[PDB]
Amino acid sequence: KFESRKIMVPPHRMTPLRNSWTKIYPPLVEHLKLQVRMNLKTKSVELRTNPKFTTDPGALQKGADFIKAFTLGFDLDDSIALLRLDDLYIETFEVKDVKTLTGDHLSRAIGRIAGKDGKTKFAIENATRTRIVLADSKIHILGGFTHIRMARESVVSLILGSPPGKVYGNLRTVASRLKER
Amino acid sequence: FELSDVKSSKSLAEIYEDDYTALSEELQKAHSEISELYANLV
Amino acid sequence: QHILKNPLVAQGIVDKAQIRPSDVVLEVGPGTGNLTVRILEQAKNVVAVEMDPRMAAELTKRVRGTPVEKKLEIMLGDFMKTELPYFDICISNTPYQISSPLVFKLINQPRPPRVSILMFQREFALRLLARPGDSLYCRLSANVQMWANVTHIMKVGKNNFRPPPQVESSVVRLEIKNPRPQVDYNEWDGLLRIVFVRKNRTISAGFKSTTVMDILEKNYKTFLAMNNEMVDDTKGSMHDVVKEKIDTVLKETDLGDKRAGKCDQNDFLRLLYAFHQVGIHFS
Amino acid sequence: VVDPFTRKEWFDIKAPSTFENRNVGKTLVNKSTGLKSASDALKGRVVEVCLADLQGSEDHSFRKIKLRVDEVQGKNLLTNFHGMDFTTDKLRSMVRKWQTLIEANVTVKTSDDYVLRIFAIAFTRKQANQVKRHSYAQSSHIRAIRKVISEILTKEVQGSTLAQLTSKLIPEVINKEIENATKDIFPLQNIHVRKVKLLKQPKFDVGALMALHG
Amino acid sequence: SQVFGVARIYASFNDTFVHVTDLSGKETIARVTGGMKVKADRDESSPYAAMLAAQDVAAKCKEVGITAVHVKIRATGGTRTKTPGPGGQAALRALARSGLRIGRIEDVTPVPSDSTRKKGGRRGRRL
RNA sequence: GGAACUAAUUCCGUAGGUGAACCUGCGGAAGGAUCAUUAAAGA
RNA sequence: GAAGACUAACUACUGCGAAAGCAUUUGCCAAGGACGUUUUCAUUAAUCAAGAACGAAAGUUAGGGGAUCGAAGAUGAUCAGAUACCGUCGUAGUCUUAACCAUAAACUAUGCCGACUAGGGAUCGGGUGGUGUUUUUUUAAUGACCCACUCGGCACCUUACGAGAAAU
Repeated sequence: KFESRKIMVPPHRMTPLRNSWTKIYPPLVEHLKLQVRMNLKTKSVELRTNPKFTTDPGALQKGADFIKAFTLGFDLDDSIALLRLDDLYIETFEVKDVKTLTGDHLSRAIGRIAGKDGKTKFAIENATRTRIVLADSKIHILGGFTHIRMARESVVSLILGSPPGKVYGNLRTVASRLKER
Repeated sequence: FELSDVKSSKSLAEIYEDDYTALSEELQKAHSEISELYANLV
Repeated sequence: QHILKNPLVAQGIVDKAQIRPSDVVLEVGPGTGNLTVRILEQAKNVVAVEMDPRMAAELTKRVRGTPVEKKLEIMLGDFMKTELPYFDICISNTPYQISSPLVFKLINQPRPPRVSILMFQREFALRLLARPGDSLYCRLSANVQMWANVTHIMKVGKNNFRPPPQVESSVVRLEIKNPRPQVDYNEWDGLLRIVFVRKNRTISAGFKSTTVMDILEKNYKTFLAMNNEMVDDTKGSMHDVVKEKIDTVLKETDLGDKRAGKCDQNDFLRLLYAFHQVGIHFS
Repeated sequence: VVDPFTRKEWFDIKAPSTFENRNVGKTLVNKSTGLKSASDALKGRVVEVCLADLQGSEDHSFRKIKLRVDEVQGKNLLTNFHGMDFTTDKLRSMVRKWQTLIEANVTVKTSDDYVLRIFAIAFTRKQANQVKRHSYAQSSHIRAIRKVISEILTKEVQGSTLAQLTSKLIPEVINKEIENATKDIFPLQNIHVRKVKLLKQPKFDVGALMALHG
Repeated sequence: SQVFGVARIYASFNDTFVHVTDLSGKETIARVTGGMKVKADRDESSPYAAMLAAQDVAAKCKEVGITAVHVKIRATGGTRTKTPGPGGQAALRALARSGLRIGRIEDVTPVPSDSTRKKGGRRGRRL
């Protein structure tokens, strides 16, 4: 009565996760009771569920989601949050999705999301209680659905070339109208 | 209320716990310091 | 809502209106009542049409207790949806966006106002008065122009506002043609609309569009159903037979290679007659 | 007031003789009725099963196979080869940055005159001591690699009857002869068949299909 | 061990499709979506609804003769978003914990060797 | 109508426009505020 | 299954072109720079009024094409606001042939040819040198890689015995 889910691990995010590995697998195997094998040669994490030691069928699915969250370049603490809270989901989109940008136009666009010293990127997460990853052309979001929808609109407003200030306005508008509720 | 650009030390799991769990926890400790100082002044 | 920071300008608009002491003046968009108070002293009645209830209340307050208060009537709401009374002359200072519907409401008003003095944008106003042989010249120009003659009266720089607008502003005068020429408005507009969609592209190019051929055929088939005239069997698509009929009309009248951008009112009247006489209508 | 499930008859699907497990899956039809029957529907269906489910072994996690149904015999419907794919997730991981990708393909015939177009992909690998990260070949390199791959593929397709190519692909001998003739041009890593499709099969021949099944 | 079918989850925004078929695909077995289990238009995609549709689908799934299932999750695709909708992972999470033993799940969103002009124009769409 | 009773971001080129205090499509420019991580053929 | 457009990811402002510009692949056609060069000619050259070749998007003439997006036009509702002023239909157009126009912040917002003045590590192309590495077969030959050098590229770093109002 087993179950086997196998997730590929990206090479760029492979080193940080392997280094924290010792902090990584214990909350799974010990707090959730699960089997976490790791094939270094194939760079693939293997999550197996034992019927005798697994109380919840959903926990095996939850473990795969936690590994993927860290896979997407999120923090270990953020990955831990996915196991703890169900309402937390990840959204990924391509800048080319919202507005076809070439070369430097794309580059600068990314900066408008990050901002000087991350200031533009950090403000959206705090006012939307979320976690964002700015990969290449991919942007990832992590958090509650209602939180992510507001965060996605703010990120899209940036990627459309709207000035950061305007986005701050919309941001404190939304964060106010939601933290109020 | 003004949003803070500086990264929140509390994690997403941690912020939810605070919501899951006087006027304010920081403001009362401001009020408690400042009355201990005033009685020293008097 | 912007205000005229130029107090020595309203006087020129009032002069160009050529007020008689017996006149009923329609003022559309009175704003804070800067022109209204001056109009009231020179005319028999001022019918002021204002959308904003706040501005209407302030306007009542401004004339309150003055000897000319009783000669002001304030009509509240959207002027487009307003049944307008008789008026001898009109002054306008309403938002530019309405200006486009508003002109054709004034032109089609039953008994047209003898004269009107209106504040539009620099581009709109230039279109209203544009003549054939001009790049601006278009449907608006010719639609407005057949019904009445329009004169461009002064240029108004943006700095004469508080706050100032981005585009430059002017004042064009419109006098309704009396009596207006006996041509159906829908028929005149339909022929004019097809040619302009591309002024530079010849008439024969404008009438070779699929949609245009379909329209003109359907209307010719309607005319022939009305008069009991038989249509010979079309070898294939009807639009191909109507193509020959449209091309014969354009060749007969000398219009195949002519363009809307350089055609006058008499040119359009002649072309419309040539299609109508052959049983082809644009309405 | 009907219910579709309580009318159809369950059927059994059997994989080709040259496979680790003959058993594959079950399907729903519609009672063989006078006028429109269960016999006609089963013949044209195909099934995509990952050969790791079909070989057991996991060193085969990618690589998907098309099994088409051709003949049927009472609760027992057989299948033959209909193509091979890769997996989308495996393909995405292989396309790493700062390396040349190389693809080549040929349309070619077999013995039992199926006609097919087979694919092939490979990437330039870094020399295990190399200071420079990009490790990009030289177009002249690329041109030559494809011509040799193209050379090797046409040799395998003509030699293989159809089923033999099947027996040829599974242990991936193709993948290695490539690397062998190649390593004299430029390094290269991965190197797989990647995808093969069928586009012109001969004629039924009920006799040949029975021979594959055991 | 089990009887295998195919799960196949299309999760776009503004709605999430779950529906299981025979392993060949030709003959299906029960569908139901997120638009079906709430009425509000605006709430057609949300995980809450997908969970409800995962529940219904699980019922009929085991009501016929299916006990297990492989899933093929999928976004809109084409010249569209390319990213997984909200209620697709939530539609799989609610389907995973239902007894139906799973096995091997890949992504199948249609991705072009790019082209056909995207919609929206130079200005672009959603804001 | 009468008479009782109760109740109480900026810009360029180009093209077009009838809800044009100007806007919109196509292509450009910046004369517009880069945080974070980054050897994993780490055979 | 059809139609037309496009060439995602790899992608690198690198790499190529006089510039506009050029990104699936293969075939053909002619072209080019750099390098190598104990080859050849021997001043044939530099820069250029006049004159001429090419030239992004839109736009124009005449055919074709007309999937998409979509100036014009017509519409949606217009609520408290507009922090989150768009949505729909869609003509021309967008693509192609033959011809026009003939200008862009056509920008490094910096004539051309040559010659001198200062340091460093990367990289693209070419060539030279090595009892360098790796590929095995029986050593080679190849190839890819490493080190030193040298022409010619696209760039960055640090600075001055230099320049500037200062960024540089």
